[PDB]
Amino acid sequence: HMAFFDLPLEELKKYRPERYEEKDFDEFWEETLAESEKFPLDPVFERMESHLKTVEAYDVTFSGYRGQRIKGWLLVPKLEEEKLPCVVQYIGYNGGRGFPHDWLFWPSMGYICFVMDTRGQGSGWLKGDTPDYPEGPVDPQYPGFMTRGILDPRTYYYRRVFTDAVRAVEAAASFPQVDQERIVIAGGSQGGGIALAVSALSKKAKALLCDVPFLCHFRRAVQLVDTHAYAEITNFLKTHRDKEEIVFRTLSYFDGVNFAARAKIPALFSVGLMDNICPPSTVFAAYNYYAGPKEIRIYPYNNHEGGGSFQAVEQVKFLKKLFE
Amino acid sequence: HMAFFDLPLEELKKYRPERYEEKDFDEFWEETLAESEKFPLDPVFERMESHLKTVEAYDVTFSGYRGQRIKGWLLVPKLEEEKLPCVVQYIGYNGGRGFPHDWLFWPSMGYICFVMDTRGQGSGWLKGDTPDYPEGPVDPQYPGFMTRGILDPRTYYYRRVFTDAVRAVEAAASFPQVDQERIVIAGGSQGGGIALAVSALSKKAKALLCDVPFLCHFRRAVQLVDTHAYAEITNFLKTHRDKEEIVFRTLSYFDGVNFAARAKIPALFSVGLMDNICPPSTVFAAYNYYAGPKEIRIYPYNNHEGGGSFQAVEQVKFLKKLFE
Amino acid sequence: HMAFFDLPLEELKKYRPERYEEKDFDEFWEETLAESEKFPLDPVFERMESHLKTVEAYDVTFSGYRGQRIKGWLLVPKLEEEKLPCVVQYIGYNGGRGFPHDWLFWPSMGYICFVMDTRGQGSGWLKGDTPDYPEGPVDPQYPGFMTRGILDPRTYYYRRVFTDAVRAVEAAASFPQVDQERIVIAGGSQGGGIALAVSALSKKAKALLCDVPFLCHFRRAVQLVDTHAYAEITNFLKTHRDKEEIVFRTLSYFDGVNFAARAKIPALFSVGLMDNICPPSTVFAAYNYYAGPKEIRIYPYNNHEGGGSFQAVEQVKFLKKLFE
Amino acid sequence: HMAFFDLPLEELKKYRPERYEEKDFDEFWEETLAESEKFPLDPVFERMESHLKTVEAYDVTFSGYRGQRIKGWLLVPKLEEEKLPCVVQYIGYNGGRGFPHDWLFWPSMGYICFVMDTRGQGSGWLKGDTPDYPGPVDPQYPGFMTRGILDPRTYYYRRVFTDAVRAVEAAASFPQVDQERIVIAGGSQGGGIALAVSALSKKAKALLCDVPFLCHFRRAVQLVDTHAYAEITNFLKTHRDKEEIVFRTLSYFDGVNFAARAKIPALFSVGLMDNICPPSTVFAAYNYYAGPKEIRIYPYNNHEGGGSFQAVEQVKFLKKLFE
Amino acid sequence: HMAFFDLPLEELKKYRPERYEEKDFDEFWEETLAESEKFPLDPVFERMESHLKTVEAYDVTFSGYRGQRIKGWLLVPKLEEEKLPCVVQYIGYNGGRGFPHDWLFWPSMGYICFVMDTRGQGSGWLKGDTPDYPGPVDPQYPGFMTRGILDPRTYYYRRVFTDAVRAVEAAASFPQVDQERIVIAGGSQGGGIALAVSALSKKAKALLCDVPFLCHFRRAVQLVDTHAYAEITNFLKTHRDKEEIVFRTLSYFDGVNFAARAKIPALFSVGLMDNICPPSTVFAAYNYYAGPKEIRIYPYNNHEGGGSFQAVEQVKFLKKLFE
Amino acid sequence: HMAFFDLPLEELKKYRPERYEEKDFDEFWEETLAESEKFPLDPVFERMESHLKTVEAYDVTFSGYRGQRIKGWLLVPKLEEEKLPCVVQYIGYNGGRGFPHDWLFWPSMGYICFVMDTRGQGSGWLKGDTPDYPEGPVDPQYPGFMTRGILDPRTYYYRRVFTDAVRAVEAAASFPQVDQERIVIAGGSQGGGIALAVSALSKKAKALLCDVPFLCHFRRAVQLVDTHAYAEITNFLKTHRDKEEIVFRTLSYFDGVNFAARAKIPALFSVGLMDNICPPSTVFAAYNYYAGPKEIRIYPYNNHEGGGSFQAVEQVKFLKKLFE
Repeated sequence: HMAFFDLPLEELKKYRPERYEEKDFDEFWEETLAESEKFPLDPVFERMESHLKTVEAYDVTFSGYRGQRIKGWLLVPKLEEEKLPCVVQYIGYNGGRGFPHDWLFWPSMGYICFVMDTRGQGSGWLKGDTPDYPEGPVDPQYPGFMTRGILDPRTYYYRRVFTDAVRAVEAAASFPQVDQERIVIAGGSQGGGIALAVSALSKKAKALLCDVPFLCHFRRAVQLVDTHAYAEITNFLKTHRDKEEIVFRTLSYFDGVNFAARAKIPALFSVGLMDNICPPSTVFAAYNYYAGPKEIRIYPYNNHEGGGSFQAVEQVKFLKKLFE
Repeated sequence: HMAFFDLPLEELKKYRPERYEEKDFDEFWEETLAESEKFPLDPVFERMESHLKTVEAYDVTFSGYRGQRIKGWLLVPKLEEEKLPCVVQYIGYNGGRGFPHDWLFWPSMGYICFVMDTRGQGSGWLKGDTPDYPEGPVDPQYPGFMTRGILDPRTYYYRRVFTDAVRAVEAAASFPQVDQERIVIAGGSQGGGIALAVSALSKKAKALLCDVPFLCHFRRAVQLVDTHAYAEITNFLKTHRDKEEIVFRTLSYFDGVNFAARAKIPALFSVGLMDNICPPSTVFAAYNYYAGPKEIRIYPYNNHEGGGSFQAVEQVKFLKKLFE
Repeated sequence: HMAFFDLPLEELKKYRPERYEEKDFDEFWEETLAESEKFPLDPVFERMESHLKTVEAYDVTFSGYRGQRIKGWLLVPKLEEEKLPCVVQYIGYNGGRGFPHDWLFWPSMGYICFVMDTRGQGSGWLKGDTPDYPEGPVDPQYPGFMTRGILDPRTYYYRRVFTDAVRAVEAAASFPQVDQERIVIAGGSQGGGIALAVSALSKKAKALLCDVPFLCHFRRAVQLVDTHAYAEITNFLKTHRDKEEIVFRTLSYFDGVNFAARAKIPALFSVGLMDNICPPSTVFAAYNYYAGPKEIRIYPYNNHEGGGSFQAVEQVKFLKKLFE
Repeated sequence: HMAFFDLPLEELKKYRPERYEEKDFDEFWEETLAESEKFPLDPVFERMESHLKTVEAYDVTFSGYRGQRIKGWLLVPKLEEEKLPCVVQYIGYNGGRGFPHDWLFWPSMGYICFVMDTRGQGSGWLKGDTPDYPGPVDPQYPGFMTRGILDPRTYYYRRVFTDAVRAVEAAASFPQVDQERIVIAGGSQGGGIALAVSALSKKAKALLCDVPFLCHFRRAVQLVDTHAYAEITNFLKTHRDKEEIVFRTLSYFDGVNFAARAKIPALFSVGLMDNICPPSTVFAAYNYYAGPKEIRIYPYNNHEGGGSFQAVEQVKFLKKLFE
Repeated sequence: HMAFFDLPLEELKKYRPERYEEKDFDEFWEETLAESEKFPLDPVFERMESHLKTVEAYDVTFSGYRGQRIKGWLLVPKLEEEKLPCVVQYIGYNGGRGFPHDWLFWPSMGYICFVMDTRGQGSGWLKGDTPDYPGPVDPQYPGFMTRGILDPRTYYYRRVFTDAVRAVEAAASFPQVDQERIVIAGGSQGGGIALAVSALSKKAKALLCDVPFLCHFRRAVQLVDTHAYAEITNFLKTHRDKEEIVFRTLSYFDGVNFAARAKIPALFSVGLMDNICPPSTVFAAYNYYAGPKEIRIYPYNNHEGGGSFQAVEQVKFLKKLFE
Repeated sequence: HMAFFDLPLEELKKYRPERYEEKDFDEFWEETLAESEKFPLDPVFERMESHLKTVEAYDVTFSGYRGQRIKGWLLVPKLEEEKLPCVVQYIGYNGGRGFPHDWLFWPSMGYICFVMDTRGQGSGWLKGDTPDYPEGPVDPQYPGFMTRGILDPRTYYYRRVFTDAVRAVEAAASFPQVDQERIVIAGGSQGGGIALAVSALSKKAKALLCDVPFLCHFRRAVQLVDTHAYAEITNFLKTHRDKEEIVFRTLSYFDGVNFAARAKIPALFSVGLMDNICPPSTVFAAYNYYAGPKEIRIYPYNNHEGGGSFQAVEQVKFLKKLFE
């Protein structure tokens, strides 16, 4: 009966709520990253036979969380350029790296594209080839990835994904043709959440493209969203009624809002005001706290599609100006 | 509640219902095509500023039904070969030509891609720029395009679309770099039904790619599909109960099954056995009557997405073999 | 899920959001009507062979927008009196004039009933016989009537409907048995939106019955209504992201709230507090701006059905009191 | 999700499933009717102060099942002819007699109209004014379909059908009604009631039976998981020991069994996409209907059936009949 | 579409809306209870052939509203003790007493359990064996919420609540039952009934009231558009002239008005995402409740509430209470 | 929407479809169980202070798949008898062992009840305490447990669950009050499928109670079930369109139909004819191949609840007659 709505826009634009994060947030990520950096990155780019004619495609492997071997694609447009800018692409929920030809946009716009495959997913809308590896026993969980290892940040699924994602930018920077002054991190929804994390943790990203981000402002999310991936957390709490405080404590280490406050690189965001998967309150919480130079494209009538192909042109224009 | 099912695969493969067409079907089409040929084609290819680097994008204009000026895109991949193969791409229901960057797949595979905008639509999932023109009065209709002018094949919406589509192949052929002998016609859903009509009506098409085709086997479509575009016809009939014979007479001139019976060019079909928008029994009816060399890729667990990216690979492989 | 709610009643009674119209609102309508008044009304009544026994039914034809010939029914109850009061009845979305026996209420209560057919609709719940005529090209649109010609008030569908509707009152006035001092204009939903326009624009209407009106407070309507006809507008904007400003500019010329502010005749309104098709805030916006003498029947537990048969009795008592 | 469908039309036309009734079917209805006939009909027609002008409206009270007083409307078109034909009108599920102006069709077409109000319902889409009277009111699923279902003697439709038979007798007592030109009419529940009356009353000259409910219960519960028929299923989901008894009871009220007994001319209608009153259930009754018959088939309509188009067909059917 | 939400917890904790009851609320309940006290209780505990081994099961019958015979179960755990505490269990909407094995929790915790069957229901999720007995059964919407709603004297929950008060007396009459530790319990409709009993019974020692239904009817119909509260709204949708009567009738059965008068210790529970019994309705009742009281709040649960976590909470609550 | 239906009862009673299994089905299970038997069972029963007064409750730990430590409850009713019969209870999808008081039925009927916790689940409707331990990498999967490790039977999740279940009987049997001639294995839905496997694989089970069983006749299940856990398989196949043969090859090793053919102990089955989660054709396929002495209770009008409390009485009666 009731159509979805959130704070009106004048309120979203001022929405800077009290952040929740433990005092050891930076230390958790420092130690996480240091432990994973002990295993050699060992990036492998295997040229592959392909029907593509305008783009050269590579099969990628590199070491992410605790040396575990993560797949990707590297798509190189055939241009007369000794160096090229690069977009590192992160993938939406239940997706995976698919085929090289699923990622033609950035190469077609003259960018090398590094597509990071997502550990353990790749079965919902686009196939994937990378397994997850638990940090110990695989605890009781609700179906999906949002509650996997949620009783402890050290065991949580996104600790491993975010580490992979940081390592992904280092791997892309190792490709000789990549212009290390123009490496972009990009993503929509889950991709956007991952990218926000990478924007805070990476030593190599120079700009962020963050669309309709997921993994932002969890306590407000579960209040508004009864479908889709945020509802996995609620469903877990319905059964583990004694685990509320622990669950939100775990999630605080992974929250896009806490990452946005640490991020320094320039960013383009987008938000759909009728998006009931990633509510605009959650998106604006992150955007407003984002500490680098930033703009946001606001799509008042769109749901989780956001700006779609209009936003893609905005991203191209944004980056051309940033890097000219 | 009950999962969508159609006839079993064993039966689908032999499904060949009794066709129905009026005596003047070919004359209706000859006459329509001859009248539109009286206006100069006047194909215009104006290079526009996409931001594409691997492709050059032309804003296309050409004369379709009764000299009405139709929009499109022509995407040329950056390769030297003086005569390149070409895919003429027709668009799904409620879509339009969008941006040039929405159609990068065929260009990236080495093919010039001619994307035809769909008159009067372009407002549902991808934007469009081409108006429709009625013959005269815009008769009472149900919301949508399926019942626009349905009381007479002469006034019927798809008369105009299908004529535009045939003319589109002539426009693609006029581009200097297009190889006249390697022009493919392609589409999914509405695009599939248009391509199927064109496969019978054009003398310039060399091969057909027809995915999960719409506009096929109307009588059975409406018995199975209570949502999406086929339901428009049913809803018109629920009110205009006196018009059953007239409505189905009109639709017989635009039925993919009837065009398939006349089509002689090599084709690759795809079908999803759980497709409840374009039921496998309507697709198989068209496919089993298709008079040219033919194969069909069957996706037994997919809905209207059909083969998705797997099917695109199958199309590339199919055309490479055919052109050797 | 969340059950439908809008502003509470104490807030609804006081709701007068800031109006938006262009500086040429009045001139647009003066020139519209003056252009159509150049064509003779030519009201034509023809007695129908009917099975009806308590009513004389006539087929109606009259000149509406730019002389286009609009169908109607005139139902005269077989009574003593020399002159009778008259109800001009406008029809809901996807309806049409149907059969004479579809409109028995008002004749049975002793009122001549003029039923205006709705151009180009008549295919959803009750048949119609009147075509629409576009100005020129039929622009890209979303399925339905809400976005037909929406990029320009001069081309917008409701320009033609509202003009038809003003001309309908003249047509009714030309039946000699009609008491011109007691011409009422009535409708529900789309009918109520049409009637609201006519209450501002007609010189012959003596009273308004406006039930659960549609075409009111468009900005708020699209926030609250994601099903049904208001969401046609939203779906159009989701795709045509560059046209927001233009779309709402056009709709301002047709919004009941703006007409209500100009209307002087006595009116009875009705509203359902749980109506999620025509939200009570949109109805109250128009009611509260209505500048003639006015009452409103409020139905707290009804959805879009409103007061139904109870409300029909209320209208009978209201008009009787008004005219005594 | 799979879209609703039933048997194809070529099979629906040939669908004559094996009937099931108890051996005391006719005895049950004879005793029921005789028992209720022992109380006086005592029809009361009270002219109302109405806003209507083309129609004289009467508040009706008459004795139905076991002397119980049942409301109604009598609507009389203001015409010359001294004796007028009459349509007895029965109402859809969760409806009631509503207002006089809700029933203008038949008077407008020159027929006196008797609207029988429906005991205990009158709260879903149109209001009613007549209560039910049960005995103990056994455990039931919400609604009217399982009210007293463990015994035909206590079953809710025993009382409705008896009211409906008596309604025809009440209509025939009105002076301006031509007692030899009375018709029985109904849609959905109304159609199921009228089909009972077609078998049980000797007074009606014809049956108008649209998208009839209360037909072929066994089949109806296989196909209908929402709406009134599902009440029966839900009752059986819980009372897993009462299957035989529930269906035994329903056989006394099944339109298929009444159809087999009915001799008067009939115009039926069916929607081939009706998921409320499925076409297999309607055709089962239509195919056993023993009198002269025809069915208007609406292949794309759901439960609305032929709507106004069917109303026209009814006017022409009765016009030819009463010439 | 959108996720369910009510007032945030901070506001819920001080939500005390202005109560509405008629001047004669207490008088209405005294007459009701006195009229029913003129019939003998006549509790019958017939020992059953049961497969149970840790529990002795009785088939119960007692006199509820106006001497009408209400069914029940009594479950006695086999323990070395002569006087045992008791839980009088009331049942959720469309349920009934089912089998004795459906109610093993309280006996397994050492309590005698008196399960009261719910008149005229027992057909939706668990079978029942007890009929309702109304007079005329007025037009109503399908279900129990609008049965006899035009007069508190005829309203269905007059008879259920009287039954429920009388059930406590029947439990107390069982010789093993320790009369100083009689607890009244239920969830949803059960909790609504138990809350009435907490005001009307002189025999109850403690209240267990989970996710209570029958609370704050005005706001309930504003938030709840499916399930039992929506029966009222649908009745009102059609009976547009009866809004005032309907809500006047309802004020006599509203747990908010009972809570205001209840004195015995209570444990409530609430689901903050409960769209069937919204937390605003539950807290209105909790906040007005005049006895010593605690509430378990489950922020992420819907109508299931605390489920098995809550059962634990209850056992501890009563252990600490009776020690 | 079509109400759920399957084959009529006359057909269900004779439904014995052609079985599919690999030639190494027995060898796979023998090797699986032999490897897990190398680890000490080490069944731990800890008296666990509950408020239960008619029942003694024990916290249970035992070695399941590859020595992994599985939780459970042991509920012993306080009776005088020195030996008691035992029901080993397995749990439905997304459940876990919960609290001891969630399982009072069988103890109340004088049976010791051994409730096995379900590895990695315990988060949907009843909480669990036991983690899963993967066979190395956790492959790309669809959310849930149905496709966890589905590309190889050695890695498939239900390999570990079934092994655990077999060992559970060994654990229950080890308890001194348990009469080893009266060890029953029982479950509904997922529990019923687990029990079915255990009836073929346990050498200590004396009787099977098998209600509305899941994990049966996977091919047919996915043709009929589009929501709930069977649809996890379908969604995985929608994306992994090259894995169809491998997926079903893997599932044949865990299919209740194949275990049923090998099970010798007396069984009581139950089935709901309108069960759209575990369709009656899938259940009858298992029952019709079941090789021990067997009966089935058929509930024509029930959905997934089956016989509910009615069936629980049938079970008690069945076991009483069985054990003399």
